[PDB]
Amino acid sequence: MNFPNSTNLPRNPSMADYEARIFTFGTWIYSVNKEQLARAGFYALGEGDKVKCFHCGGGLTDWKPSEDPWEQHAKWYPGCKYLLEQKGQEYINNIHLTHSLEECL
Ligand SMILES: C[C@@H]1CN(CC(=O)N2CC(C)(C)c3ncc(Cc4ccc(F)cc4)cc32)[C@@H](CN2CCOC[C@H]2C)C[NH2+]1
Ligand code: NA
Ligand SMILES: [Zn+2]
Repeated sequence: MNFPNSTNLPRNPSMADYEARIFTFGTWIYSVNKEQLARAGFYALGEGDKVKCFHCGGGLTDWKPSEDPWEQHAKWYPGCKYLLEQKGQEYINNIHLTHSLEECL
């Protein structure tokens, strides 16, 4: 187990570009859209639907069609500086509140 990168510097600069990320997927059979994933800073590992964020290093799996890449990114890797850059702290807050509230019900 590795800690999430919370610095302003990407953990995997090889995957810093959208096109670089998109190449990793190949033919992608999974319920969640590869371009959507690549935009949320994810690249494929080639092991089921395992993705890793290029910046935080944060890893996700088992994508249900209801699950959103940016939402999941914020859920599991709230300290990601890439996430904060693209989405903003107001978005991130909303998502946390929504998830933390989802539990109540
Ligand atoms: C998209 C969504 C993700 N979600 C959480 C998830 O995928 N997380 C949460 C956690 C941070 C605990 C975690 N740690 C390891 C892996 C594995 C991994 C993947 C990529 C990789 F590069 C290296 C390792 C995944 C993972 C799914 C539900 N998860 C499925 C897994 O078991 C925990 C459960 C709650 C539902 N779908
Ligand atoms: Na592939
Ligand atoms: Zn990240």
